[PDB]
Amino acid sequence: MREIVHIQAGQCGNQIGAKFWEVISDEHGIDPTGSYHGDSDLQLERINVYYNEATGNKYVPRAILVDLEPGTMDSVRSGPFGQIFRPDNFVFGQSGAGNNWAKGHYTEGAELVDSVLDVVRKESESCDCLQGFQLTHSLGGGTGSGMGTLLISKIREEYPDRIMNTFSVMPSPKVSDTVVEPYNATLSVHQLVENTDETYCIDNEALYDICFRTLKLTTPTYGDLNHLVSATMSGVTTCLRFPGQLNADLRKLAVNMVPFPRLHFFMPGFAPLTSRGSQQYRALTVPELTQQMFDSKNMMAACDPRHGRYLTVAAIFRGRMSMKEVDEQMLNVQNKNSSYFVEWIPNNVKTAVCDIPPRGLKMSATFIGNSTAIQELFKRISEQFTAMFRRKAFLHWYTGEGMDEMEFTEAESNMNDLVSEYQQYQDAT
Amino acid sequence: GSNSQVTVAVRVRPFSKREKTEKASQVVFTNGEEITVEHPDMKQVYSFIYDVSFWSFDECHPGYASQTTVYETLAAPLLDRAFEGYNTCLFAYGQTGSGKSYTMMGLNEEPGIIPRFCEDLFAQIAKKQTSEVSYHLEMSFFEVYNEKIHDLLVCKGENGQRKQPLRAREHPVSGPYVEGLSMNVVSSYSDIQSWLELGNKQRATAATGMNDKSSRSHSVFTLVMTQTKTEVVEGEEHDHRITSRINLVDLAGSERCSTAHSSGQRLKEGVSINKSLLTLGKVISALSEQANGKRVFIPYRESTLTWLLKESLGGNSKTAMIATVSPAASNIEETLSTLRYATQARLIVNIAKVNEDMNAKLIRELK
Amino acid sequence: MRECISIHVGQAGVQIGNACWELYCLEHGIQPDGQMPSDKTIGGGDDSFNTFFSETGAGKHVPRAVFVDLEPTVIDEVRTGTYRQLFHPEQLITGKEDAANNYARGHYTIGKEIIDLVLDRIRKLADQCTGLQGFLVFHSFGGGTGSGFTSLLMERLSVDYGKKSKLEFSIYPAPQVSTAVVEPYNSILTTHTTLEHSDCAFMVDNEAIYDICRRNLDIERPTYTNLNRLISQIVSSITASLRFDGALNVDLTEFQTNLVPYPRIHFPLATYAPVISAEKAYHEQLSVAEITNACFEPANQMVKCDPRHGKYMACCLLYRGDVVPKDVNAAIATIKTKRSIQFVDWCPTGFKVGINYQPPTVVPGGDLAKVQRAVCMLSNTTAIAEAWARLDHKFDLMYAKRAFVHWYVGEGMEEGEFSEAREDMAALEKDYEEVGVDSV
Ligand SMILES: CC(=O)O[C@H]1C(=O)[C@@]2(C)[C@H]([C@H](OC(=O)c3ccccc3)[C@]3(O)C[C@H](OC(=O)[C@H](O)[C@@H](NC(=O)c4ccccc4)c4ccccc4)C(C)=C1C3(C)C)[C@]1(OC(C)=O)CO[C@@H]1C[C@@H]2O
Ligand SMILES: Nc1nc2c(ncn2[C@@H]2O[C@H](COP(=O)(O)OP(=O)(O)OP(=O)(O)O)[C@@H](O)[C@H]2O)c(=O)[nH]1
Ligand SMILES: Nc1ncnc2c1ncn2[C@@H]1O[C@H](COP(=O)(O)OP(=O)(O)NP(=O)(O)O)[C@@H](O)[C@H]1O
Ligand SMILES: Nc1nc2c(ncn2[C@@H]2O[C@H](COP(=O)(O)OP(=O)(O)O)[C@@H](O)[C@H]2O)c(=O)[nH]1
Ligand SMILES: [Mg+2]
Ligand SMILES: [Mg+2]
Repeated sequence: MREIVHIQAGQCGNQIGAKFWEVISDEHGIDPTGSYHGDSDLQLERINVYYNEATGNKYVPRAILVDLEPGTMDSVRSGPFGQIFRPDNFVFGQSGAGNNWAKGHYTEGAELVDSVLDVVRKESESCDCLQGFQLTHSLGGGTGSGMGTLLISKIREEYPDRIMNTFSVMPSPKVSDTVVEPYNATLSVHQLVENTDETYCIDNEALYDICFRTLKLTTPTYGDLNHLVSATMSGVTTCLRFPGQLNADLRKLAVNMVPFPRLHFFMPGFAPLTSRGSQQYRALTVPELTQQMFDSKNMMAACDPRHGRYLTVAAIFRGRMSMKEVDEQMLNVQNKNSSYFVEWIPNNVKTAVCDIPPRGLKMSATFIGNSTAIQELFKRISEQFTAMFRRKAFLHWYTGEGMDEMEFTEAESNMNDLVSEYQQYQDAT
Repeated sequence: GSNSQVTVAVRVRPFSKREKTEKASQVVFTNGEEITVEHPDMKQVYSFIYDVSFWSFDECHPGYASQTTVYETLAAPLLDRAFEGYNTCLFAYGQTGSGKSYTMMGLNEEPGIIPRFCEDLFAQIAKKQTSEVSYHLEMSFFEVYNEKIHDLLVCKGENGQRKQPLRAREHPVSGPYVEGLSMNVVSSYSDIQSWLELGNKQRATAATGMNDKSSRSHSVFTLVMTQTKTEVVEGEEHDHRITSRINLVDLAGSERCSTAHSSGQRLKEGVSINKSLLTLGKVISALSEQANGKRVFIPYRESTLTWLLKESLGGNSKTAMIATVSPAASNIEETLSTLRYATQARLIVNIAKVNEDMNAKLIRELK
Repeated sequence: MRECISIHVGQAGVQIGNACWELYCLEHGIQPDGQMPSDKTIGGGDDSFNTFFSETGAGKHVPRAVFVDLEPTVIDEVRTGTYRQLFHPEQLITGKEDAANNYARGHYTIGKEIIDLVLDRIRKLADQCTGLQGFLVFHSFGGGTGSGFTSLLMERLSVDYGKKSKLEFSIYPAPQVSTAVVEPYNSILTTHTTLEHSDCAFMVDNEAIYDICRRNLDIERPTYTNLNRLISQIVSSITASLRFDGALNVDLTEFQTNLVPYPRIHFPLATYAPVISAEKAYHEQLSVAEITNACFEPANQMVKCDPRHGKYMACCLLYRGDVVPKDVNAAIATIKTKRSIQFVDWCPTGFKVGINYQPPTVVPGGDLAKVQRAVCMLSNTTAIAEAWARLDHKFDLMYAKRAFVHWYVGEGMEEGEFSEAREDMAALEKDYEEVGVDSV
């Protein structure tokens, strides 16, 4: 009765989503053919959230994979968990976006989006009571950005009273991976700010720092980075699937976290993370999780909270716990580090505790934070944007596909105006 | 340009059939020009001051403020400034059944600010229609419905799904505007009347508990007045050009979802109206705090109404507002909220200037 | 499936074609007789990846390529050589004379009577493609066929096809070394015509590879069978994303965007860092950090142009093999900390990354070693103006006396087509100057 439609766009989302379903299945006990080989009953009590049912007691995911290059869709089908997807939900084309936002939005994505949405209406109208949507895409490219934000804009008009919980990888500060990350990110934020309800910002630079500093991993691959994001995508939606003393759906987070409708860009986290040796020297308890979660080195956003203020944060705990330990520790943070919290919000924290942990952990905890630090992900793009736009650096690849300079300017002012809304609360009062 | 404040006015409408049937006590009183409110709790009597107060409650008392009076007190000065070249804005505010779709447009027998302003403008122009200054008028008439824009002067096609929506876009200099708006040329008051009639026939209205014909869509009536002045110059003449914009706004009402009992589409549009008005209140409070020297950001972008009226609430225009209130006890809370927003709108100022439109040609530089 | 067409023109391209297809056939597992026993033992597959090899019913795999010339004496080493049973016998080779180092002879005179036959066999290969990615043209400035015919062909393709990426891999004329006294004329007329049609023309200079083969591989007496295997590795490192699985795969359209800011400055340079002999293949770590910095080392540039006399506008890196991304971001950070590498202020990102999992192979009989990692750096630098000017000055010296002009007019060419072309060459040198100037 609380269902989630999962869309994947581009190379980053699909290689995450393939790892996301390789995590949820291991939780609910589904195997790479869709069959059930679990131990407990709770794994199936609420399997209807992500997975549907099928004939021979199999379970098919509500997964809609989108792309414009078949090369990656095939990489998913040949993987371990590629066989459970619905082949009629592998929607793709040819003539890839070329890391051009316009191609994914206007020219090649326009000729494919109607085939994507007709699949969504099937999966959606087969739901008893829909909660919201869920997208995994990467800003900086064309497919995830143009064809991604397009579907968002079309889905809100068709399903406006539901949540569009977008998971989105933002560009990095130091080392780019596409030269025109700034052009594409400014335009996507112009769309996300107006057509989403909660957007989790992830930066790959901080994922590497998590893996190299804390986990003490030497050779981390992309299959390891996405092993962290999947863990966060799963904690936001645990108190739907499993029971607990104090539950919280997606909507409950958006209320307590978004005080003004534009400031829905969040800084996530996950606890506890340790090396393959150091776990013998720690002890798991609510305090040891709370410390990691409010530590700047644990955030996935590459943006230090201590250069800003927390407006309102969330902590979705999982495991047998005392609520006093939870309520008291979230209080101690506020009274100790009050300068990094807002004065005109009395309590800046909510809670949610599930009673069913992760496959092999006595307890776990997820962090979600709305912070005035998040300017820094936006001033960089804007300054990168104006230095390139002021001389029309790579622009004829965007004008020649049905755009004008007016649209690049709008996307700058909306990004700059989102910056100022965060600035006016950064300073004391 | 120089600082100029927003002219705030108030109007107390008379009892309606509903307040008479469910007999309620008069609570709003005018202490000469102040507007006082005597709460049934009788803890205190509030008193609010305004630049102007209108008492159209009675039909006998000295102080009766009729439609021509409201015009000659509020709208004619804006016509003076428009002829001076300034942009002007006027917008209504209030709760459901307060008389916002009456003060501005009026009935066929008691016309409002819109027809009086258009007629007076055209007549003054005809009077001043000398060979020196050639005048041109264009108009538009659009609305806002569930956060979507619609053009009222565009006849719907042969279908029901004909409310073809437009979108807003930011020109980097002229500010926000509507893409695809069928601006129409204006010769005279008769053509203005015809266009306006077609528009109001197309506008979204409906019946409810607290009104038989209530507006479920915000309405903006825009005039663009261009004066091309002749002058003796040694070269080509007719460079002196003044373009001024007049923007008249009829907003929708608060509407609690209990009195005006509704379900479905009525409720949905009732929610959207409510959200737009919330954002408007936030904008007004933010501009008031700007007037006191603090650092504030104005949430223009949180709604299409404020987005398309950005340059008028603050910005560059001689702005005014007309608050509308009922005199009964059942609407005391909405009356007080409206009056508070009205009085804290008075502290707003905006930098209005003459729109010479000669920057970097010769004349603004010579200035 | 995604596909690319490989057009080969003139002696300089054909001899590179033999080197590229020797490599493609080895990597996927094809014998010279078109067969792939791997699918006979496995039971079928797309290992004979359809980007470059089309398949028939008898198991034969034919390459998607066309091998144009005007000499018979070059192709007839193919029709009689090891790979005769691989290529379609339609090789489109003219039973007439050559162009004799003449643009006018290859462009119009003996470029017609051939072009229509070349443009059809290209049409046949394109109608067999379910989504075409682009072209790959192999020619050399200096000749008539690599200058003329390539300027004739790229004009026709911009008409019929238009939107497909049309890339060039060109042998830039060297400053000191040269095999013709009329290379500059044939080179400056070419850029006048291709500059409006091609989208990215990678350039190589034979002189730099001669030096690269001396310092690193220790080959004092090289031939053209050594330069071209090293060019074949550049093309493979580009086209690997279309053939093999990887983490970040860079298609053709992405080179065309990241590296080409303005339409007229699409003249980047290529290189390949781990040029290491078998002996020096040991004693080396060959990490991402060691391989990546070498791509910026001027000695290992494949064009004789000091990048330190200019600025980088864009740079695309194509890693291969056991390459982890964290090692790459450490490298690209280390390069932006230096000061001998000065970027433009309007490209604060500057970089692009591509990573594949299929390591490079070793063509037997060769010189390169079995390395587990490899890099191909494609850079857009403002330094290449110094090479354009050096060629223009050679052009203005011998054109003032109208030397060697009557051989061009005698084939159909107006005197003003030099001057017009010269003006075009004198513009581009200002564009590379303007864009490299720091903004206010
Ligand atoms: C019993 C034990 O000691 O093994 C642990 C373990 O030692 C540690 C190192 C694990 C381990 O961490 C990693 O190996 C890792 C590598 C790259 C990126 C992220 C993690 C572990 O691999 C990770 C793995 O995590 C889980 O099992 C959770 O169920 C996790 N799901 C999966 O790992 C999973 C992924 C794909 C397929 C099947 C299962 C999960 C996370 C969120 C929500 C639900 C489930 C677990 C328990 C462990 C190992 C195996 C060592 C930790 O990992 C996580 C994210 O929980 C690191 O800290 C936790 C717990 C332990 O410290
Ligand atoms: N790198 C490389 N360059 C070659 C090779 N063969 C010829 N060239 C170059 O070709 C240039 C001379 O022009 P050609 O390529 O022979 O002219 P063409 O395109 O063959 O046209 P024609 O000479 O009329 O047949 C010189 O710069 C040579 O370096 C080769 O095998 N490898
Ligand atoms: N001064 C007045 N004298 C008499 N009747 C009045 C007066 N002002 C308003 N009314 C009555 O008010 C009724 C509705 O007014 P209306 O113009 O719809 O207010 P409103 O603000 O537009 N309601 P809404 O559409 O929700 O905004 C009409 O039927 C008029 O008879
Ligand atoms: N975390 C993560 N990021 C990825 C992965 N693959 C690609 N990316 C990111 O995607 C961005 C490039 O966008 P891309 O996915 O190519 O867009 P597309 O080509 O339109 O699909 C880069 O910033 C990469 O860091 C992955 O497996 N994991
Ligand atoms: Mg009304
Ligand atoms: Mg020859």
